[PDB]
Amino acid sequence: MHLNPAEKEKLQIFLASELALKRKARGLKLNYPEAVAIITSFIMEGARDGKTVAMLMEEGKHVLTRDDVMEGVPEMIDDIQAEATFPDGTKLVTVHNPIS
Amino acid sequence: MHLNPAEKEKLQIFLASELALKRKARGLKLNYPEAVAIITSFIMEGARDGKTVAMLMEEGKHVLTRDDVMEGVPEMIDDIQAEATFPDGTKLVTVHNPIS
Amino acid sequence: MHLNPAEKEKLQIFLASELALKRKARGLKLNYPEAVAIITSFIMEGARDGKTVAMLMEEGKHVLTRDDVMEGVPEMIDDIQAEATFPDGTKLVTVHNPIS
Amino acid sequence: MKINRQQYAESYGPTVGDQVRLADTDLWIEVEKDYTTYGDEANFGGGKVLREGMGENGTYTRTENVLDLLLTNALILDYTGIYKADIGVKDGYIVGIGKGGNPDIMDGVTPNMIVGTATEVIAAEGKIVTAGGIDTHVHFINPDQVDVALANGITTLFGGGTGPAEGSKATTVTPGPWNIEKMLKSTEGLPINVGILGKGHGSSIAPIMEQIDAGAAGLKIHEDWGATPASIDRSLTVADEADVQVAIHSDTLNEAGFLEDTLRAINGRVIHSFHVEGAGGGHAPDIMAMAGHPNVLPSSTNPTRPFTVNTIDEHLDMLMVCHHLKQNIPEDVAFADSRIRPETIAAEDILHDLGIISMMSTDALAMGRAGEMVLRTWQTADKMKKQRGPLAEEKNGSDNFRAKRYVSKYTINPAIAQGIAHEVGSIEEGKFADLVLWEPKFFGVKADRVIKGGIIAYAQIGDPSASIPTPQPVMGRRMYGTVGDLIHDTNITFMSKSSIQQGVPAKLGLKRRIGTVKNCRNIGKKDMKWNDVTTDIDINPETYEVKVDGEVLTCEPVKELPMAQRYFLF
Amino acid sequence: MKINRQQYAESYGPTVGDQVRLADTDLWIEVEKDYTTYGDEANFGGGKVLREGMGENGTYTRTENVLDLLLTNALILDYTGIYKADIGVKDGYIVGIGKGGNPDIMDGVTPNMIVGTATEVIAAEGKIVTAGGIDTHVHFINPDQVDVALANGITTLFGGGTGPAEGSKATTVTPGPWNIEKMLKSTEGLPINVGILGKGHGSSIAPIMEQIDAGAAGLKIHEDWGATPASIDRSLTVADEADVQVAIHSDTLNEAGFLEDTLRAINGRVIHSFHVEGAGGGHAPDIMAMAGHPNVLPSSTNPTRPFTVNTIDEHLDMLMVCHHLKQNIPEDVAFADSRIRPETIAAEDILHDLGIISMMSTDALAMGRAGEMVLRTWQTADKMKKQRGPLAEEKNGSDNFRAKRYVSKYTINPAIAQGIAHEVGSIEEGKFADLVLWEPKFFGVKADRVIKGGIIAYAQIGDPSASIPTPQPVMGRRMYGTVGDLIHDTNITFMSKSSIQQGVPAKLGLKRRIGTVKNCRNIGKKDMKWNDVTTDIDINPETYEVKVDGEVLTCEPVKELPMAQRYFLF
Amino acid sequence: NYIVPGEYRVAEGEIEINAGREKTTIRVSNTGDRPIQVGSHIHFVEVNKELLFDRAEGIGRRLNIPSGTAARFEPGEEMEVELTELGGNREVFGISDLTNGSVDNKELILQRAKELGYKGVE
Ligand SMILES: [Ag+]
Ligand SMILES: [Ag+]
Ligand SMILES: [Ag+]
Ligand SMILES: [Ag+]
Ligand code: NI
Ligand code: NI
Ligand code: NI
Ligand code: NI
Ligand SMILES: [O]
Ligand SMILES: [O]
Repeated sequence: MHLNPAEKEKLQIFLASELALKRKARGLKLNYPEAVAIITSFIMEGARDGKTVAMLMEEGKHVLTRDDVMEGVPEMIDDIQAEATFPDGTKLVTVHNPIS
Repeated sequence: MHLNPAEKEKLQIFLASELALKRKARGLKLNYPEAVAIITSFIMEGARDGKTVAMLMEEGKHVLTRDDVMEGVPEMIDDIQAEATFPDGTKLVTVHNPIS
Repeated sequence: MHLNPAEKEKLQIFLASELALKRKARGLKLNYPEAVAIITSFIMEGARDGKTVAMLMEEGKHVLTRDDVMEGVPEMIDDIQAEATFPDGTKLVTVHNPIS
Repeated sequence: MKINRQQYAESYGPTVGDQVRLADTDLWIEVEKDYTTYGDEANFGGGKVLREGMGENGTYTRTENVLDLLLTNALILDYTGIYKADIGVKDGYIVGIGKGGNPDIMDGVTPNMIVGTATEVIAAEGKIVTAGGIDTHVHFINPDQVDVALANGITTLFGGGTGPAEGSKATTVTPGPWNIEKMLKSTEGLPINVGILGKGHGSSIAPIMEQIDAGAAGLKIHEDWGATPASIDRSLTVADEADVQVAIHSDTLNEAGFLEDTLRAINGRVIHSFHVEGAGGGHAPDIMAMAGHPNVLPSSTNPTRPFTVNTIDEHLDMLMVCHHLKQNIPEDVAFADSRIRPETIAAEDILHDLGIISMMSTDALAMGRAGEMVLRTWQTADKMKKQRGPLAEEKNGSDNFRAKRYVSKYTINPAIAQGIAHEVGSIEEGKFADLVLWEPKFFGVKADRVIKGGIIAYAQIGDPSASIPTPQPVMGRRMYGTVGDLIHDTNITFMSKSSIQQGVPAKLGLKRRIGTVKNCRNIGKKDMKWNDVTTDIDINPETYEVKVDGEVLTCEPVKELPMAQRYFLF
Repeated sequence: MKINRQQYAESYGPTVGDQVRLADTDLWIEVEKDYTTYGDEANFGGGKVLREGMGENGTYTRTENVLDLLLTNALILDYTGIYKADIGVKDGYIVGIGKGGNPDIMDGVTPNMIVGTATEVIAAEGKIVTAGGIDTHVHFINPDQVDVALANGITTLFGGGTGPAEGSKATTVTPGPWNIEKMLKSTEGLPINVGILGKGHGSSIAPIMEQIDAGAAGLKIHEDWGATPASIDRSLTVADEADVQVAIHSDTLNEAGFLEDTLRAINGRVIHSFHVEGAGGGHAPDIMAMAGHPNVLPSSTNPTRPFTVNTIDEHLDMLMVCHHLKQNIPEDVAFADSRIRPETIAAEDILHDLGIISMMSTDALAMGRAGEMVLRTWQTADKMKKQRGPLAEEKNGSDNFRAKRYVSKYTINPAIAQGIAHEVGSIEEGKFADLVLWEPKFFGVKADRVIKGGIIAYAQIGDPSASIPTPQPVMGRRMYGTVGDLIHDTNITFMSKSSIQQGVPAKLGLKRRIGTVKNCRNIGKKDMKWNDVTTDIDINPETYEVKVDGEVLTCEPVKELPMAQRYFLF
Repeated sequence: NYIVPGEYRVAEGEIEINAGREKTTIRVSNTGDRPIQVGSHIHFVEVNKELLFDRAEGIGRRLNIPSGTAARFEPGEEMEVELTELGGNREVFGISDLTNGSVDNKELILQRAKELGYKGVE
């Protein structure tokens, strides 16, 4: 596979996202690391799909809403940042104030 | 996400549980580490659901039965121990003789 | 669970395979590490099912075809090698030219 | 020109009168004073103040009142105060708490806090800065325990063990000269401060003392080695000669004595009473009465902290697993019921709030959680505010009094008890620069950056392949202070005066900073900052009810805690 | 008062006559004798025996017959016996096997096994304790291989390599003075015992000998460097002068000779024959006949161990991948068919059972599995019991004879072959305290705790953030023996007498314990414990059938093994 | 032929503890209000001062119970226990500091026990 350090680390984010999505599916309000994991994995999978940085900056603000997460979680997340391989190489996505 | 060491380790248990559940779904009798992984993840997800230590001590004895696992696996597992964040903080669950 | 080093590493392959299968299910042509991950996990899960080395040497050549993967990926993969616990202990499987 | 107080606090962190919530608790800290000169605040970055000829001095060499490191705009939370200051570090020590920058152009610059060519900058604006935590009940069982401790703001581990040997799995003991030498060598590789306890057991002086001479920093008396009158007496005779602390886990079984017998053997000599509530060990059921005595420095371990609805069910089973108890041996059930007591666990919350139990600790991997001393201190303070109300001593609607009483329990008080508060345990000039930055939202839950001897050792930081360090995944990671030889200069091995005088560091080739244990025979309960109360604690032998000043101490267990499911992935 | 034998065995581990199943095999070991005094058994914990004035002596200083460590109630499985004893360790060595405790009050205490203030305790009741495994066929290719080895109870790695260079990926060779010096320095960081082999190739003495003087512990003759009569002869001339062992992988291709030519070059001198069955390398098809000769110390590598239904399909393809063979080059197909032979692999199982092949080894990362030497030894013994029945030598329905014959193959015999059995390879007084604790359920599969030089180096242990160490996830982890400078005192670098006499350790700054290689030119097959059989092995050149004493050696391959899918996650 | 991995097949018979040593039965009363549990290997004369028994009968002896087990006395409980003889050198040091030498010095042990209020020095 020839995994480099970042590929090995970022597998962990997908896993945490899968765990969080299962918790959301059985009706839990998600906590801080769950919410971050879901939005981060969304961004990285979006890059893999070949979306633009601009599309993901918009979409990332609509993955979770305040009624998906615990009290205070929206206000704990100022932004979510992720680097992924787009068709045009690695780029940084920042989603600002992802949850209101 | 601000993952601490235990959060990073315990992601591995959920993963091993997901692997074991797929093996059980295609009709395999589960082995020792599979059985431990399934019951451990059950306990940690139970804590996350907000069950009590007392509920999980009972439920953990009914997650797998001897007809789910290989010969000798029931007798190899004296107990399964897991620490997870309950609504009232980290607590230890021990499930005694989980498989008969 | 008593995980040894190889058990801890090989959980990563199953995870990468789960990620790749989700990417294939939403209609992406798979890349090099995705393709390797899917075929590797197939082999390790085959061993767990109790297939022979001979069965997996055959089956591994039909898990993915060239229309499942990006241009050049078939020609990048000369072979895929995996060691797993068969009913008769650890054995090496090599799948030669898995994708045409 | 004027700035409103919301914009001021956003830019520079809070100032006098402003309050900050501690994580998701109900606890509010208030800035008591500020060392700044409004308009001359120090800050670092593009077009900011710490630039050559401006807030950075371009003239002075490092020796000429210049800092190696300035933490700008820190909100300090310490037994000494809750206040706003710059923190200056040089040669790995805190040299200045006040106002940093350039006396060329700035008013109010503390004379030894010049920012110069030699100065690194950490932005602490909007952070809470505390001393590193001092955990005095550590079992050395699994080296993976050190990162767990760093991630919750612990910088000093005092205790014992050789790894997952049964002696070490039950007791904070590194026994004998050879085990002590081997673990001092192991310590060279641990990125945290360390002090090692010997076995506080024997009927002759020499077998006990030779552990102090070999490099132990103190002793542990444990019932699993025989917490007898003789082992107590010989240990304290050694400690009085050697100037080191003794910790005790007393005879739960009352085999050779009751509590009054253990107090008679102690004979008024100073001792640290571990897990004084007694679920973690000690004379059944009345060990917690130790905490009323003037010669006792009392700590709790953390699993009873605080009293929750799952505590008793969890502890009864934990003790069954730990002790290999059988539910069908009546003597095992009676033992467990005599040791795990809601009456003493509920009273333990209130004794903390009253300043009668002076210290927290973990009991890491023996009967306690390596990364939850700081976490459970604040959960206890928050529960007590909800159930008992603001303390009478509070003003301005702040929890400053309670915040100083509780921060003392895991910083200065363990340091004083161990004879190491000359080096560590508080943010004071002249002490080692062990400092923890916290985002208020994560306060007491997950440390932002842990500074060890003036270099970052541990940080919550993200993708190492990224353009910037904040992208996912953000996790606890070892930093450059842990790497190569820098692990030696940023960490302290605490040792007895005699082992130091006898040249043990050179004999064993230790490269770590060597700290001297001293001044821990001359102290008592009165020396425990904000936690100095002596009183007659009565524990009813039939009902286990606890009374202080004729009043039963009781509170309810809580169903929920802050600093819990909002933060943790498991 | 009397205890029934079920309750006795539950409390203290088994005693005389009691049997224990090895993992999920059909193999039973029986306790042959017990050093205890019934009622005075040593044990550690709350209200237990090893307490001051009781089973712990409170009088004696460490030098006065006191242990640094007691393993209580161990079931020893060793070439020397299968028996119950306490094991006492001091200064990193086994000093006493017998009965530990306090001569004040206990009968039958071994005089140098006092439990004192200085003594740590490991509970071995209900555990099997063996010597650490001695793997003499190690390729140093990937440092991740060391934990793999520790997790299956291996404590010594003898072999060669510089990492994943092609020379090292094929041969156990660290070539020349500079590569040897670099790998001796690398070794300072590996938490396992190590000895390094030089290249056993040349036609002049000096290029070979200078590797011994540089710090090599032996030589490897490999066909990939030219396993010619000259390279064989010069290597053995060097070895006879230097007192080090030579390992050989012979000329599979028969290019410069057949087996009789290789034996003539050896000329009756002692040699270790690697992978003697020949799938791993050697004269096609008859290399395994080496194992009948008195001057040959014969080992198997592990992938042929034992003969299973997937063995041949796996090996034919493994050799294709390893050698880059093409299925459409008839010479490649002929080579593969001449080298991978069910006839010699089936015979190899029986030659092990008969004590004609003396040793196991891995061939780690070149053609063998770093963590499966111990695992496959017991799988072979179990297969042989099922197919051949109890050996004639057995009594009481136990497999003790077979268990001593097979445990010798990976403990004492490789140590004797390498000239290192004065230090390692068995549980005997005076030897280095390399000890592996096994739960019987996990015996030979996953080690509980690996002790290196009297300190735990590796353990199956759980959550480092937990109250106790047993919660999930339980996995193999490095312990304090691996950390800081303690990695130096708990591990041995084995070196030639000449490199030691010439001061190589001081020249290179080696801090590890230095072990001397000696007494490996004066030995033969007769010196291989329980595996000392010499015989005429005939291998038919047309059919590849193996005969000993006129009888064809054949057995069937098995479809299933124990110590396999019940235990492993992959 | 069900396989329990690592199971025991223990031999027939029983293990006699402390074989060939004199046994003595005595009555012991916990006069205190807190539970007292006594281990197998504590010199019996040196137990908690609030246990009332004939102290002379505890000299040179310990509980005749399996190694590592204990006798429990609830508050106010009186019961019989069986003692066996100490072995080895029959010396005791430390614990309650009543012996610090041979167990043969009965008068000296009892004089110290009495002076310190160990109940039942007759
Ligand atoms: Ag405990
Ligand atoms: Ag316990
Ligand atoms: Ag090969
Ligand atoms: Ag090859
Ligand atoms: Ni304790
Ligand atoms: Ni403890
Ligand atoms: Ni070879
Ligand atoms: Ni090899
Ligand atoms: O403890
Ligand atoms: O090999």
